[PDB]
Amino acid sequence: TYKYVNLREPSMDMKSVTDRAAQTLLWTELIRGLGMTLSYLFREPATINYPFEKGPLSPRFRGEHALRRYPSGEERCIACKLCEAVCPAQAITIEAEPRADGSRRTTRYDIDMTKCIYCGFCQEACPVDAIVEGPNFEFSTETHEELLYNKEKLLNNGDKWEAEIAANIQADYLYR
Amino acid sequence: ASATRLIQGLRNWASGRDLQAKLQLRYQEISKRTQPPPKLPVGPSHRLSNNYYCARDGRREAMPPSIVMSSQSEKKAVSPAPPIKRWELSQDEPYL
Amino acid sequence: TSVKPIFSRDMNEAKRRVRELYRAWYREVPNTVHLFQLDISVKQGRDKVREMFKKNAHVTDPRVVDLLVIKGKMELEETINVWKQRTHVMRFFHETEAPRPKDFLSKFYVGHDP
Amino acid sequence: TRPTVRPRNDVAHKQLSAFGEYVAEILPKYVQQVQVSCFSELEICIHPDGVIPVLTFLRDHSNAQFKSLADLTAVDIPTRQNRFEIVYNLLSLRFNSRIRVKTYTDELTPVESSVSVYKAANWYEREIWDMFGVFFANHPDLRRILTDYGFEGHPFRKDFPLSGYVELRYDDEVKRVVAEPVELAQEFRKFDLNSPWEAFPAYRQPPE
Amino acid sequence: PLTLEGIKDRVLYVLKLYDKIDPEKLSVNSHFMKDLGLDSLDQVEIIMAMEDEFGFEIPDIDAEKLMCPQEIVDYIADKKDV
Amino acid sequence: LLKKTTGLVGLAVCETPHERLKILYTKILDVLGHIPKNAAYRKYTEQITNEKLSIVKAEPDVKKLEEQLQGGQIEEVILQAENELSLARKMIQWKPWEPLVEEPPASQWKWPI
Ligand code: SF4
Ligand code: SF4
Repeated sequence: TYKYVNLREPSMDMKSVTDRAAQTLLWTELIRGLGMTLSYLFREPATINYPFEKGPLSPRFRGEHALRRYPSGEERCIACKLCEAVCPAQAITIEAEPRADGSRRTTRYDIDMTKCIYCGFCQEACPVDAIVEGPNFEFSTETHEELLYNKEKLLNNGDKWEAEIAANIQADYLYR
Repeated sequence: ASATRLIQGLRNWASGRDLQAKLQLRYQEISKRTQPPPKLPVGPSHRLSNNYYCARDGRREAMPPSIVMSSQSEKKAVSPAPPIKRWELSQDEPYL
Repeated sequence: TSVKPIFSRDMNEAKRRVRELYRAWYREVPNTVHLFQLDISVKQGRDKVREMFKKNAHVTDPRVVDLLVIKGKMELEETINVWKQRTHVMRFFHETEAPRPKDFLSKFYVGHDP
Repeated sequence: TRPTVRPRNDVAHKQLSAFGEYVAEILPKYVQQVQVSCFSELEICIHPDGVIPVLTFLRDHSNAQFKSLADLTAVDIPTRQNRFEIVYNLLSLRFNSRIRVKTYTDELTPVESSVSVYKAANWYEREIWDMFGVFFANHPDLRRILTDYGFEGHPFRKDFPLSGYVELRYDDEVKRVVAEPVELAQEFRKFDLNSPWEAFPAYRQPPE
Repeated sequence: PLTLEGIKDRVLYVLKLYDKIDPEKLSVNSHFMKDLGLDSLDQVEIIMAMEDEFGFEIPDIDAEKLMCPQEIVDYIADKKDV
Repeated sequence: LLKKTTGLVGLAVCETPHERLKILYTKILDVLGHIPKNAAYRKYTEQITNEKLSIVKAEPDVKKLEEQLQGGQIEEVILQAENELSLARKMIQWKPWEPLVEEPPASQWKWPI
């Protein structure tokens, strides 16, 4: 249940001593290393052609956040504040009131994406699949406050990415 | 995979290993990106009877630490456990 | 009320350690102004040392001033050896901070703090 | 209670209880409590004058051989008058066991440094100084190890706030990173999460 | 170290280089604490100025007992031949 | 048989482990006689030292001495005998068989608070 790395006493007969002296004087392991580097010279490189090729992702991927809707246009978030209760960065800020038809909806739904640790606890805490974390990772900004998302940005991300978000949830909801 | 047999033989010679049997680039041998839907199993507490929670309550069988000595014969000297058994050398590959 | 001491048995040994620490800082201040190339004068840094020592001038417990001498030696050791940068040395001189309102009336004007 | 309950290790519980009796009767000058947890961990609670005898005994005794200092830790408990709880996690490689040695101090009483017993302790108790303010007497190089060089206070004390008292920014006027009093654009929202109902009746403290 | 009057004049020269002490009230028997009105740290840096002038390290037990310029010149004499 | 290495780095191979262990065990007992008889450290360490000394005297082999001293290599058994001797010389100075120096405060080891 254990093995000894580097507990080999070398053979001291003239054959092995001449082997090690030929290794010293004729640089045999150095030519071995040159041969291994030369072997990688003639391989096809592992380089993908970004942006025209994309790295492989799964339907579980945790990228940009989005607020979703039912298949009626009604937004799924019913202001229950589980996602900011579980948010380990406290990146989520929610206010709420009954809207004009008496429905429990949010007035504020902020996610500071620069506090956010992208761990998907909000999408697993959400009882109505409202907040999800979409597949978008190509959303670098040029200013810090463009990453301080309010509810309108998250609803636009939901409307923007729903055709993909719904298919990824369709692929992964039986594991959840 | 698309390497010609001359470059493939040169590459196998300079590495010293057969490199086509173990390629580090992935091809059609990997799993399909579209999978059938699973049917996941449930745990052993998914029962309709003999399943009272107080008979499987893990958090409530934790007890406070038993105070052995407190400040409020020819008994054998003890160790914290028996001494650790000496490890046996590997039968698989000892490097001996 | 029988406590284990740190270094000083009573306040006279404690003031001896305060006094030696002050001597060490007073010797060090020209070197600190030179090699950190501070924009202060040596008299100004020495006034800051005297201000930091007069800040703790109310303490009557030997263990507390033993710890004050220990932390002052740690500050000195971080300043002699160049472990602090120029910014850490100039953080004693609150230069970018606005002057706080002192009397009742200006504190009333700006806000709710007492 | 088979599939979901952690199975109790009765053999190790009995062995660690017997070894706790052993340590308590070899060193009754310092040992105050000995307790074995339900998940079979042995704590020795000692008086702080016996940091060097108890740790040197556990390091050098033929039935201990706790040659490895795993971890050294303070815990701040502000309701106790000796608020700092200095925890020694020792590892025996000979007997394949672990022991916890615990002692106490307040802000002003020093604990004797244990670098003469374990050279591992050199940075650990220096971290305890940096984070809690527990001075370790007769330490080789006791100073800060983790906080910034001009840092005031000890951050892992529980009366120290989460964001501290000062914050940094670059200031272009003085060409220098400066320290200014801390102001949050969003305050850390404190959540009172504790349930008003008792969870563990076995841990119920008796009333006054 | 050569003459005692030169040592006392040089002690008074160090004390008149020190800015907080009034040179009018600065005499040989002028007490630092209760006459000149000095903090203890003022006396500590006075002793350090004396060490800078006369080139020998005055310890702590015998610098606390230096409360007038005459005590300073008596201590500098007693640590020398003169 | 001349063990070539102990495997532990810095642990030199002892040429005569039996005589070294006999000297160390009798020296532990000589030092340990200076402790009072009611001290449990004296009784426990005399007990395990007499057991180890009986095992050392009763086995001429070194490998079987390793398997029944049950303490790893024989050179680290020698090292632990040295550590026990140094510990006993420190325990004479500490006198830890004395009564408890101080009771703790009343809720010092009470968890949770
Ligand atoms: S992914 Fe995590 S850190 Fe980000 S908003 Fe959701 S819960 Fe908060
Ligand atoms: S957990 Fe879901 S429904 Fe609840 S407040 Fe958050 S996004 Fe809205």
